[PDB]
Parts: sequence; structure tokens; C-alpha cells
Amino acid sequence: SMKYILVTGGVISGIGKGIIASSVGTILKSCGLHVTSIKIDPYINIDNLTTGKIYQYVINKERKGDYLGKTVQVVPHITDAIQEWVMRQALIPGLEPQVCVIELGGTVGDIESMPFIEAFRQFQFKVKRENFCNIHVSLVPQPSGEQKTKPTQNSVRELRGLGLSPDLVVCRCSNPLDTSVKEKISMFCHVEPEQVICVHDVSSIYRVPLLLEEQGVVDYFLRRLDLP
Amino acid sequence: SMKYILVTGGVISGIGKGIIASSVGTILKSCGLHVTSIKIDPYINIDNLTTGKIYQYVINKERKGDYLGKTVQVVPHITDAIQEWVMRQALIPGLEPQVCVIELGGTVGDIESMPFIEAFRQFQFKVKRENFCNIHVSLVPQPSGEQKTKPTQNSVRELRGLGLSPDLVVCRCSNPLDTSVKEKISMFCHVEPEQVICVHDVSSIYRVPLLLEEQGVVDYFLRRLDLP
Amino acid sequence: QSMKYILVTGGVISGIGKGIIASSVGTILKSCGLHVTSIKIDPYINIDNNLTTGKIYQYVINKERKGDYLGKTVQVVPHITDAIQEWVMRQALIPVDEDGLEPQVCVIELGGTVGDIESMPFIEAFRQFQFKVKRENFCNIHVSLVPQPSSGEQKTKPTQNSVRELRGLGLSPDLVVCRCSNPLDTSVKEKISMFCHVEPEQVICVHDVSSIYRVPLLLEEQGVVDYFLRRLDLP
Amino acid sequence: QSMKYILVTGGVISGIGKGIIASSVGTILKSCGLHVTSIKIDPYINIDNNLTTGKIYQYVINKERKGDYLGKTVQVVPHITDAIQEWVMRQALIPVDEDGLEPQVCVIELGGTVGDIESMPFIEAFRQFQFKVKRENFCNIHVSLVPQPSSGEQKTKPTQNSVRELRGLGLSPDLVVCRCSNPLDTSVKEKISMFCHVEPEQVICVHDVSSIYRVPLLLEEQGVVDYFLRRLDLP
Repeated sequence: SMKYILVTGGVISGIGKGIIASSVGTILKSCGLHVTSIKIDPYINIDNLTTGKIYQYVINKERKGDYLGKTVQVVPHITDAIQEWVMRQALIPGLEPQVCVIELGGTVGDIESMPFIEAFRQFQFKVKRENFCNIHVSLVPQPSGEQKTKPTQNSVRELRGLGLSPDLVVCRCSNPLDTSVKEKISMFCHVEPEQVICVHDVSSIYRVPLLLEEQGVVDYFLRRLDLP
Repeated sequence: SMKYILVTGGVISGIGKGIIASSVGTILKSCGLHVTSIKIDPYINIDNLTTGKIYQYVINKERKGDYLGKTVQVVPHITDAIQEWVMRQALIPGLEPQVCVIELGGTVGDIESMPFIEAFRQFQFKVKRENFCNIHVSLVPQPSGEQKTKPTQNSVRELRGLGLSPDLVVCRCSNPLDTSVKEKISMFCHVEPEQVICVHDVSSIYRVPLLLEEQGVVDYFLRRLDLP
Repeated sequence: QSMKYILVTGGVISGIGKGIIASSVGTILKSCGLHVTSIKIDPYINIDNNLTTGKIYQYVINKERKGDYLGKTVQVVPHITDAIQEWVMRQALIPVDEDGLEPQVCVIELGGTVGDIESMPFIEAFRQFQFKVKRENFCNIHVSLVPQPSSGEQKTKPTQNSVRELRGLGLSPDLVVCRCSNPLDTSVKEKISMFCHVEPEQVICVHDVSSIYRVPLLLEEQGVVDYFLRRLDLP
Repeated sequence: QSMKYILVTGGVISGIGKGIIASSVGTILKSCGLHVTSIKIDPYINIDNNLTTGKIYQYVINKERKGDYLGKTVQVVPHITDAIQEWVMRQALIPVDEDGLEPQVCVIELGGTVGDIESMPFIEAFRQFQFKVKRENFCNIHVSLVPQPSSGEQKTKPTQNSVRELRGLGLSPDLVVCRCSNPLDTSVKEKISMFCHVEPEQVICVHDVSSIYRVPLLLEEQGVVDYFLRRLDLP
């Protein structure tokens, strides 16, 4: 049965969910794991899953009486759609994908992503625990000069309330995170210090995979998801 | 130019937004004011404004290139739709309606109502201040035995953050609110004590209008909205 | 075996019945012949075995005044929250028995309502405490209100909101205890189960009863004692 | 004429430049020949004209111990929050001048970051204070961060979230002051304007400057002095 990594973002946009999501795909592909991808775009466009897509799906489903005359809502009707859609895709490569990485676009706290964050809150409990993961990418600012953790505290705090607890907390730095600083992120985000990852400003994006690998993200995933 | 009363709900459903919304319509109609109604149903059905209705509107608008190839979102695209829709209806009776009462269905905090609460947050600033109102209906529980205010504090607190400050706070009691208790609701909800209204368990729904009238809701509205 | 902690917290309204629940958990565990101890925390400034805000602040205030924090800035977090955990640890250890062994379980009643300013230090205190003492030995009961208007259906919103809030503050209930007037339908408690993160078996109904003494009986009937044994690996 | 209050609060990150802004508002008003006074509040336990948490708690603790609350339960709210308002009132009144008239304006620097546990009593204190002293005489500046990643656009989310939070805690900024590295586009500040509830003219840019002494000049250039005269009806 499918293994899932969800990648959510906090604090701001342009934080690098794309790069971490691909990097995690690449590190995983390089263990003989057949990995696959879903990009969720919370925007209303019908053009990979979008809000308009899943809404129009449910909207005309109702319009032809699939819901039997009773009132259709975000929970469970939209949220089920999203969860079913995810599972259909996780299967598409003729050997099936073993792990699936879900890039959730937008930022946690956004109104557009509320349905999607709720869908996955429900989904972690549907699939087993050993089959679902949550990587939260957040900004650790630093004006020259100490590295500031509160934005990530609050972001992780928000996501916890919305029902997901991050399993790694990947932090966008400029200079690497000091031990003390990620030990502080640990204190407040519930993960252990090794599960706080700094992806600092590397001069090129091909490093991010190596930057992830060497902070033990390969090893963690195998243990966390149970993987050959 | 149109005057608007928005009626939102807090704490629980079945609180009586329907009854207060109609009562306010009735008290207002009985001053030679031509009053009109919008019922917003945050549910996905396309059958008075609903989520499915406003989404399908925007969805196929985009699908025929009205939005010029750029990404459509809840803010401003859905929220504009909602605001424009509201104004079109406020005009439909051949003398035009002077005041319009918007029943916002669901409960504040719900994911389904987030777009609608944001639409009106923006709308209060679009129309003038003397043309827009917000009535928040909340539960004041009481197990036999003191009347409990926190649910309303938190509900009003939530709505304030989401960008609307209530102008009256109508409280569903079983027994009338004690002066001290609505003086406490005043302390935390920013309104003055006279703007806290208790609509307690009356033996019939035709009293609610009289219950509202005698707590000065007629007089307040004239002053708050500037009305003949 | 190491100390086991049961934290009782309240949501939605005060006077929801924390104290009674706290006492009933104490009684029903004690009934198994466990050696149970009890700690009350009032989040008020008034200055045992009964912690209060003023008691804790004065403690940390005095320490700082006497140099104990080595001239560093002293703060609600970590310094007040450290004091709250230190105190709970110490009291929990004191005997309360026929003869002097450490208690096996300590039921903590936290006053106030989740979300209140006055209870924020305490929730945070215990958010950290659950990781210090391992989660195997920590356990949180959240008492909430399920209104039932005659305008027939049993409302779960307040519980949903209160447990979202508590979650975000960093504690996720192990048992959700609902005060309501009639007993909850299975579906209503499967809905709470869904939204909070507990199995339906861990949504406990405490409906209107003839006497407060029927409440420990209500709890036993809904399998709580067996829950705590399984959950905190008690004998 | 009656005392005028300017409250400076911080969001998103600490070290965002509250103190500098607070000082610059003091300087630029003083430059108009107003008699301005300054109050610092550190939300720490360490025990002027400089309020601290331990100072306030010890105050209320002592009072209760000596019976001043007539045997009633004493709480963060209203009792600590009463103390914070009482103190601000008293200090604000003390002269700071060539000769002894009451100050015309009092700039209050609140330490901490909106959302922190340690600052909750204070925000609440001032939520109530704005209605006691009328809103005509009360005025809140919120300093926030606007990150600018090279991955070109100036980010408003953190400000949006921080002002939602502050709003909900019961203060709505009159001026939003953005720390960022370059100056903000008009559109970026119209966006903040939209989300928070201020006109674009009241979104103030404080970008990277050669010296801290250029910051009062930055403020004057963006019309703040004229804002405060209009907003607090000062001469």
C-alpha cells in the first residue's frame, strides 16, 4: 500500500516547496524506489489538482443528483473528493509507485488551502501512520544578528491546530542553522533536533538533495515510512 | 445608496439567525422602509446565494478567458463576485429597497463561510460606514446557575480577527440576560451595553420582533444607518 | 514503575465539571487499588498540593531577586513554565497512603478554561511536561460542553473548536469528556472522534445525573478504567 | 487638553526595531515642541517609568496579601490588567520638562511580540485602556516585517497574519510600520492597507538606512507627524 509525503509551506510564499518536493523525490528515486508526484494548486483555475478542478467535480456531481437531495459541504464532500483523487494518482506510473510526494501549494493559514489541509488531516488517519508524512517548510529570518524562530513556531502552531504535526521541519536559512537555534525549534515544534533540517542559501539547486541527504533525510524516511 | 445589515452566527447552529434576520426585516418594514433579503448558504449546492453558485460563476468565467490567463483565487476573484452579487440583489423590489438584510448562514469559524466573511470585511470599506452593519448572534449558555459569556467572547473575538466588529451582539438566552452579564459582554465585545440584546426563550416567534423593538433596536438602527 | 499523570482541562465554559471529573477519575482508579494522588492548580493570583499563579510568580520573582538565574533575563517561558513543572513533579512524588510509597498516578486538575489568558502559562507548562515525562506516562482529559437546543440536535462545534485550540497550544486530548443533558448518539461521538483525534470509545458521555455520586459510575460504565490501564500501562 | 497615548507594538519577529521607532516618534513629536513622555514595558519577570511583569505581579500579589481586593478571587483579568492601566496612567502624568506641566503625549513601548504568552496581559490591558481613555486619545503603531526573498517580490503575509492576530486581541493598528530592506512599492502597501484596516498613507516604510539616526527622518518624510496631529488632535 502507498506511502505518502505531504509538503506544506509556512510564513511566506517563494519559500521553496518546489525545490524540497523535487529533492525529496530525487533522493528517494535514488534508492530504487519508484516515486511519483502530485502538485496541488489551491487556485480556482481548472489547469496536478486545483480548487476549481475539485469543486467543479463536486458541483456537477451534485447537479446530477449523486448526493441524493441533501446538502453538499466542504466536509465530507469536497474533502472526500480530494482524498480519493490523491489515491487514484498515487497509483499512476508497469510497476506501481511505492512512495508519493504531494506538494501542497499556497501557505498554511491561507483560506484557499483550508479544504486541502483538512483533507489530509482526515487522510493521515485513513491510510496507516507508517504510510503518511508531513514536511513543513518555513522561513527562519535573520537580519544581520541572530536567526529568528517565531515565524516557524507560529506556522507549526497553526498547522498543529489545523490537524497536522510536522515530521521534519525544513527551514529556509541564509546561513546554516546553529545547533542551539534548531534545538529551540525542536523545543516548540515537537520533533527531535535531527528532524529539523536547514536548507540554507546554496549557490545552486543541485546541492539541496545533497544538503538533505547529509542531514540524514534519506535514513529518516526509510525508518519513518518503512522502505526498501 | 443602499443600507446593509449583515447577520452572522457564532458558537453553534440552530441559534436563530433566521428569526432575528426576519424580525429585523419586519421591524424595519414597519417604518415605511422598503426592506429586502439575501440568504447566503455556504453549502456547495446550486439551489439566495450559495458557494456552488458563486464558484461555478467564477469557474466558467475563467474557462472562457475573462481573467486573461492569470491565476484566479479566493481573494479578489471569488470575493469580488460575492460583493457584486450582493449589490445586484439589494436593488431588486417600482421603488428600490432602502435597507437590505443579509443572513449569512453557517457559523463563524466554519471553513465554508471564510470566503463570505472576507467578502464583507472588504465590503464594509467599499460602501460607506453609515451604510453597513453587522449583527452577531451567539449562544449564552446556562446550566442551572449562572449565564456563561465566554462562548460569545471567543466568537466575537474570532469575528474581529476575521475583520468584522459586531454593532449589536444578539444573545440567545433561556432566561433574560442579567444587567451585569451583558455589561460583561460589553466589556469584551467593544459594543456599549445597550447594543447587547437578549432574545430569550419566548413562547412564540412573533414576540422576537417586540423583544427586539423594546430593547431599542428600532431606534439604534435609524441612528446607526441614518434612516427615515 | 514511573509516575503516571492524568491532566484534566476544561473548554467552552467554566463550571463545566472539571473538578467532579477529576475526583471521579481519582475515585475509580483508587477503586482498583492503585495509590493515586491529586493536584489542584488554580490559575488565580491568590497565594499543599494546590498551585496558584501568585504562588508560582512569587517563587520565580524571589529566586531572581536572589540571583538564582545568574543575571539572565527571566521570562514566563521558560522560567514560569519551569516552575510549574518542578512543582508538579515534587507534589506528585509525596505519599498519600497507608504507608509511604510514591503514588502510582497523579490526577492534575487545571482550573480556568482553555483559551483564557490566565491558563496560558499552564497549558504551555504541560505541553513541555508531556515530553519530559514521556507521553507513555502522560495523559490529558479535556472536558467540553455539547449544547442541545430544542431548536433536537446535539451540537459538536464548541468541542471541535476547543480541541483545535488545545491541539494548537500543544496538547491533544486522549479522552474527550462531553457534558450534555441527554446521552450522545453513537454518530455524534463518532463525529467528535473524527474532528478531535480519538477513537469513538474515547468520547465519554457525562449526561445529567441524579447526583454527583453517579458520575464515577458513568465513567466506569464507559470503559475509562480499562482505558487508563492500557493507556498508562498501570497494574 | 487630555493626555494622548501612542502605543508601539511588535509582530512577526523580535528585534524588529520597536525601540528605535518608539524613540523616533518621541523625537519627531518633540521636534514640534510638544511635551512628550516615554514609557517602556518589558514583559519579563525582572523587578521609573519602566514597567515589568514581575513588578506588576508583585504589586497585585502584595495588595491581595494585604486584603485590598476584599477577599475576592484575584485574576490576571481584571486585576493584573487593572494594574497595568493604573501604572501607565500615573507615569504618563509625571513631568519631564523645562517646568512642570503634564506631558501632552506619552509614547509606550511594549516589549515582546504580539502573540507571545508573555505579552498577552499587556495587549489586553491596552485593549481595555483604549476605551477608558477615549480612542480619540489612543493610538497604536504596529511594527512588522516584510521579508524580501531573492526567490524579487516583497512579502505581506506575515504582516497580514500579525495584524489579524492583534485585531482579534482587540487592538487595530492606526499605523502599520514595515521593516524591510528596500522601499515598498505603492501596490505592496495598498495591499497591506487592504488587509489590515488603514489607508495606504498609513503604511509606513522603514527600509535599510545608513544609520539609526536616519529613521526619524524616514518617518517625517512619510507624513507621520501630520498623521499624529490630525489623529490625536495635537497642536
